[PDB]
Amino acid sequence: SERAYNFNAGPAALPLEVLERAQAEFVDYQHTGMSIMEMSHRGAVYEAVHNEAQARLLALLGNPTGYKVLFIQGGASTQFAMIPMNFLKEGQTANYVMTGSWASKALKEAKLIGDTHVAASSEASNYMTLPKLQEIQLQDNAAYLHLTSNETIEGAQFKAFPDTGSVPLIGDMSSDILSRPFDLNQFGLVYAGAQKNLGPSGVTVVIVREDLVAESPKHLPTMLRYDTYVKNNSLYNTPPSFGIYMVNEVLKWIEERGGLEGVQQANRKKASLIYDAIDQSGGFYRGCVDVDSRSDMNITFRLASEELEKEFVKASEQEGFVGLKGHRSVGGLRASIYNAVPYESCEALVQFMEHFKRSRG
Amino acid sequence: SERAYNFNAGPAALPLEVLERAQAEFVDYQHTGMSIMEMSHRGAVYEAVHNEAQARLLALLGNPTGYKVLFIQGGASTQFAMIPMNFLKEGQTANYVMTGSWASKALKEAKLIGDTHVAASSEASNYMTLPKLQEIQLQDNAAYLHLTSNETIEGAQFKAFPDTGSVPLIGDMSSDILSRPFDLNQFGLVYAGAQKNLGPSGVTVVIVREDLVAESPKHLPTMLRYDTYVKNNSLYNTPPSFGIYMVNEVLKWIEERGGLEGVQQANRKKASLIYDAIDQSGGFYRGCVDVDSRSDMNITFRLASEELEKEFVKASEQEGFVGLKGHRSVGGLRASIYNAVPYESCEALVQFMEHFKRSRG
Ligand SMILES: *Cc1c(COP(=O)(O)O)cnc(C)c1O
Ligand SMILES: *Cc1c(COP(=O)(O)O)cnc(C)c1O
Repeated sequence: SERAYNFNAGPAALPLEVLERAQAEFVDYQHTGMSIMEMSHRGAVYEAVHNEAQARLLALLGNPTGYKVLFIQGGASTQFAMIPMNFLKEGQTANYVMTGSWASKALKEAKLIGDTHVAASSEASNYMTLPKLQEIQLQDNAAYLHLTSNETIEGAQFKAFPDTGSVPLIGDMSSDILSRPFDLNQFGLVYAGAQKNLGPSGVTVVIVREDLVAESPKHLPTMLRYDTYVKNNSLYNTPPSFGIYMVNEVLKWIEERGGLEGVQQANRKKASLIYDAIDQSGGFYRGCVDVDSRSDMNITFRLASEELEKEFVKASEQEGFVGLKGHRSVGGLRASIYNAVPYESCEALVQFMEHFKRSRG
Repeated sequence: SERAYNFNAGPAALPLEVLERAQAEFVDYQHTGMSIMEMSHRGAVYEAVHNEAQARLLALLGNPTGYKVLFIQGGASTQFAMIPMNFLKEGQTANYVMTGSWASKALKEAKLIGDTHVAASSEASNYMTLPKLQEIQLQDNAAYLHLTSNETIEGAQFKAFPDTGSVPLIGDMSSDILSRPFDLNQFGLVYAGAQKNLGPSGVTVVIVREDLVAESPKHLPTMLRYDTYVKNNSLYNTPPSFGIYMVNEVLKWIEERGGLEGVQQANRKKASLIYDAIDQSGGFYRGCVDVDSRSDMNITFRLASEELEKEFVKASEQEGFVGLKGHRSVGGLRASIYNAVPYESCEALVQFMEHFKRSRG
């Protein structure tokens, strides 16, 4: 019954209220004598949940029109392949903004499908300085422009997105979707593994401009065509029904929290406390990206040595913290502070950080 | 009680004991102060569950060696493409045993990838008579022989599998995996969406002979290569962690029910009760498949007219039954009686069949 101070990066914290709600009806959903997990995906009870989740997500975004919410299995990683498979034609280039680890994974899959183009890159800065929007330049034969809204491993995040005109803009928002208002109409496609900022694992949310996916390439595996999901409302085959049920519950909670403006305000407050702890640390803590590139979802920082960082992690685990060790490719520390991470976890972290600084520095 | 008499064909019943166990630790798993849904897929707690599920599955099968249990998203429908993508090379032919609706789906997908051959077919019997194993004719260039162990829509099920020599045998066991002992060594690969007989929707279990997937075709998207899953223990990206946790719980329950021999005996007793009710009804109820093809997982039967079937299903719903109308492509009725469907549901069904009959025909 004490809750861990959970800073896991993915899967990650869920709202305690959502866990309590789901637990209470886990065996018997609405006196039907079945769990939601045991019901037909083509029955009216599940279909209501499946359709409600889509409607609530669009409503959180201000009810843009012309977009379909799809639920696809396979994680954001499968979208790295499915996007160029569906949109990259011979003679075109899949254009990427290269901001760090997840942009790199995305470009990797596109290179297997066709020609690609790096439209902008922060590699020269070791991904610490995001490209300004002015630096993004598309090749003329661009099929699309793909960016990563929040680079979960490096701790960098775009505050705004480019206008790409008639080229579809595609965003991997896995680690920041529904953390903040954005205008969906800038995008032809946004996607997110649900387990980062929504919390359930096994479902990827893909929100796509219907006009972009009316006819998918006919040589593709059925399950890798977007029109399979559009034409069948993500029910062509059995969906991840418990995951979608849990997404529905999380969307209700976001609405209760004041929608995207409310969670944004709450997350800015959380992030501000922790960045202030780094920025007022006497050099004991240092951030891992430039101030103007800082993420409000994944705060990355370093100590003077790897040995100190190991010590910090170990001590933090003894005090109830989970997940603060940075991803292994980059080291350091990473405090993931997705919507459902409570401010009290962040206050505890800053207190811990003050103690460790005082005793080890 | 209050449990519905759940004959849904997929997603389908879970054991009540599994649902209660999962519910009880849904908010706080083993005093970690997190739900299993909030933990890292690379943390030792989840990794233990992930690895335990594989070990328990293999132990239920008698601990065959040289096989890897993989957890892949996308359902059995994604395996319809992933199998030929990985094993169908130029100059080879993917051979299919064509037994009905799900074999047909599998073959259709393979044709998108490469050359195919129908090695046997029960089309002339409208898939009501399984092909005898001696009817299977491969050509020398066969990449594999794929069969469907249980044809979920038609109600037909193989009791025994062919020896295919050096050609790998692949089985879609979505609707009967772990309902019965079988010798895994006959197979190169077996797969199943978990949602019929292993747990909830959103994980596909793929059990593959390691030597068949040592080197997957390197032109494939990373997520569509089996060696991605083998090399990374199905943790290359975020797995369907709650679904795998639930599969682990179901595997525990199968062992507690006496393992595969125990669930086989239970399911034969369920199936025998319902086949007897059909057979003994003086034609009021009529089994669809020929007797030697009868499935113990999905029992398909007809009344005199579809309107009458509709009446039967509607009458069954006020008695707590769900799921009995047959798939729309074949009509009739279908009692899906996977491992977790209790005998008590089947007894209730047979009593209902008698009461329905009595007022009518
Ligand atoms: C975690 C993550 C991914 C990978 O998601 P999976 O569901 O594990 O495939 C993709 N992009 C970003 C930005 C991520 O944080
Ligand atoms: C349900 C079923 C499938 C399809 O499974 P999905 O997970 O929905 O893709 C495939 N094969 C058989 C035998 C089935 O019963």
